Formats: sequence, C-alpha cells, structure tokens
Amino acid sequence: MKPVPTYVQDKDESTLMFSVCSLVRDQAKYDRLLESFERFGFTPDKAEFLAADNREGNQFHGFSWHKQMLPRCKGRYVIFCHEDVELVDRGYDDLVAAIEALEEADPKWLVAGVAGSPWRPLNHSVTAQALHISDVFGNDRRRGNVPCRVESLDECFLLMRRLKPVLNSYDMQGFHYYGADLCLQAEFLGGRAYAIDFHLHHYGRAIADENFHRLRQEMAQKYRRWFPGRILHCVTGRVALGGGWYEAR
Amino acid sequence: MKPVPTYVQDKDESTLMFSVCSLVRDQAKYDRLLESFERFGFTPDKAEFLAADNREGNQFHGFSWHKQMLPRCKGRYVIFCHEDVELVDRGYDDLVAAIEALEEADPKWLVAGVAGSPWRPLNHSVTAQALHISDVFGNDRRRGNVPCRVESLDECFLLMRRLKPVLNSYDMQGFHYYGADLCLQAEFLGGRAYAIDFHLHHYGRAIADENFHRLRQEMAQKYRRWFPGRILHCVTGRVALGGGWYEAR
Repeated sequence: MKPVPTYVQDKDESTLMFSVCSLVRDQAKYDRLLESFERFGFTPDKAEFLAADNREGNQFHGFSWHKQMLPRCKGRYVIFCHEDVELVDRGYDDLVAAIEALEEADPKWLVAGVAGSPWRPLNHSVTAQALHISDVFGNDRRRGNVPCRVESLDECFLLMRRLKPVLNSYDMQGFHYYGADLCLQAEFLGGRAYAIDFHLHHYGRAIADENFHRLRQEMAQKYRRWFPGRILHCVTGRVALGGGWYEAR
Repeated sequence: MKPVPTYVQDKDESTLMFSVCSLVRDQAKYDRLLESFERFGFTPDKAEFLAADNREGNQFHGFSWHKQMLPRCKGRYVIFCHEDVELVDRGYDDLVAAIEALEEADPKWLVAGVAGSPWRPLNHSVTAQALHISDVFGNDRRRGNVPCRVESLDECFLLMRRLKPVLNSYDMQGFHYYGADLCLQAEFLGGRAYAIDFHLHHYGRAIADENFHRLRQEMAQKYRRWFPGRILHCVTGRVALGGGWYEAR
C-alpha cells in the first residue's frame, strides 16, 4: 500500500484561544483556580484546562512539565501557571488585549508573564522588578512599569504561543529558576520575554530552601559559560553568574 | 459550569513508533521517498507521514518547519528529512535498533542524524566528518566512525523524541545551517547530538546559492556571541565563528 501523507500548511488552525496548563498538587487550590478562570471569561468555547498531575507525588518538575503538556494543547496560546493563582478582576478579554498589544509592540516576544525582572538592568545594587499583582506582599501592588521587556519571569504564570514555543533545559530539575531558564533559552532562540500588565492573585510564596540554593548555583554554573560576568536579576534576587573576566579577584 | 480539566501523567502514550516529516517541494521525489519507506518497513501500524507543504511556494523554511509539524505528530520519534532521501537497504528495524542502542550508550542525546561533524574536533586544518550514506559523492561511503557525538548534522535526515524535542532558532530563515543550529540549541538545553549508523540514499547535488554564504555569516554573527573563537565543523565546511579573543589580529 502507498502511504497516504498529510500535507501541512502554514496556518493557525486553533479554535480555542487558550490552553491553561497548571502544575497541580492540591485539589482544593486547583478547583479554586478553575472556578475563577471560568468566572472571568475562560469558558469552554474559549479555553481548555490541563493539569500536570503532581497530586500523588512529584511526577513532573518545573523544567520537565511543558514537554508533556504542550503536545496535548490545542489553543492558540498556552498558559503555564501554578495552582495557587486565581483571577479576581482582569479576565479573558483583558489577557487577549494585552497579548495582542504585545504582538503589535514587539513581534519578537516569545514568552510573557505577570512579574519578572527588566532586561539588562543598569543598577545591580538593587534587584530590578517589574510586576502588577496581588500576592503575599500586598494587594494590587506594582514594581516598575509593565508591560516591559524582562530577562526573567516568576513561575506563577507564563505563556507562549503554541506554534512558537520555548523549551526549558533538560539538565536541571526541581522547583526553582525554571522561569529564568525559559527566558534565557528564548534569548538563545532569538526572541524576547515580557512582563505584561495582567493583574491576578497569587497566594503562593517562595521557599528559599536548599533546593533553591542548589539551583541558584546550577544556574550560575550553566549560564556563566555563555554570559560571563552577567548579573541576572530575578524577583527572588540577583545572581552574579561569574565566569570569564569576572573571576579575577 | 465548572471546567473539566484533563489530568496528564508522565507516560509515553504513543502507539506509532515514527512520525516521518518531510520538507516537500517536488511530488515525484516525495512519492519515491514514501514508496521506499513503506518497502523498508515503515508500514501504517509503525509510522505516519506528514509533509511541510512547499509545493506551491516557500511556505516553510528549514528553521520554521518543525514548529508546525511537531504538534501534529503522534509517533514516539519524529524524523525530519528531505524529500530526496530514500531507503535502499536499512529499514525500520535497523533504525529502531540504532536509536535504542544510542539511548543505552548516551541517554543525554536529543537529536540524531546520519551525517555530521564530530563534536569539538581537535584538528581544524581539515573539516571533520562522520557519516555513512550513499550520495552524489559515492555509493555506500563513510567518513569517520558512526555512531559518534557531533556538533552539527546534515539536514537531509535527523530525528528527535517527540517528548524531548529541540527547537530551531526564530531569528534565522532559509534553507542552510538549520542542522547545525538545531545541534547548538540542543547543547544550550543540556543535551547532545549524534550521528548514528543508518545507511540511506540521499540523491541530488547542492546548487550554488548566495543564501548559503548569507546564513554562514548569520550563524557566525549569532553564535560567536556565546562560542567565542570556536571553529564549528559542518559537512559543508568549517566556520570560524570569531568573537572574543579571536578578534585580535
């Protein structure tokens, strides 16, 4: 029998605007997320919801989960978020408007999020931040001015085009620094990361535990190879990558 | 209405071994490819065939096509090949055996192909090559010793796991150097590229094309940023990337 091939054209055949993917451990938190997204406009004609299932253990981690989720997504844009975000005022139409405005402003974007660190800060004496969020540090708070280009994004809420993805590294594992890693890989691929203005409530918070310190060192050891001397800002703090001339004392 | 999410486990749910994707412009060459893969064991229980359709125009190019093809693939391994390869002796079982052997030998592999340049050659006075193929330069010919780790692969045939992909750059376009670009991105992602021993026939001759020289220069301009001084070998020739200390005269 002659094979029957499928001929593929360059066309966006999505009908859903969003695939909302979440890293899920706690059913109650995820149910709260799902109810809030539906309340704020992510109805079944607009969005589908997928969960990386970490309810029984750490099946997935921050650097691996997109590779299993992406193939299952059918939406134009793929959100990767934590289970402890919830929509509270801004909704579906606001996110679509922010993304479409970003496409007009800078078509080289590849990843967008709600909180991060401005790209190449001049002032390394303080940690640069650009965000608009409600979180444990305050309701309806801001740092910097969003939208803006960033060098890192907080992991709580990220998005990419399904047809223009970015991948996390294979040589790191765990639950820290996968937002920065994604933004650095986007730069290697020739694109950009932005923090957009899309206010939501994030009720989780950072754990500066041994894995955080381990992954901070692994990120420096990895990325100093290619970014010698750079000081990378994240909302969790600056990381002096070292390498090259910077190793002189 | 409460959203109904899909819970995703870390399981390989493929039933097809291969998705064979080809960049197609000439129907007669592609029909010959399809006949040869079926004859050599890529039957519909084992493989599906998809074509990035360039029959009417340059709809896709070498850096863009995988991003539209990958979402449509259901196989465990995705082959990205040219329309002018054909199987002539080695077949489905041989390719499976070679891939499974590579997984045992070096689980850090991310991309495999049939022809490329050994990783970090010591001898930059000649172009390093590692291949086994029949092509315009000879039937059943070899360079070097395959399988082996490479820093670049020829574009005529390469493959990745569907669940552990690598992406080509967004900031280059055209029909040269997308094999080397994929291998360099694999290294940024923490993995490796290999030339395996899987003999096929790659017919046709390269034609003079100003875009080859254009993309050689763009590749040097891009990658010298992160690989200063490196001499990158491809089967098409060495490229001294320049940059850094190497710019001293």
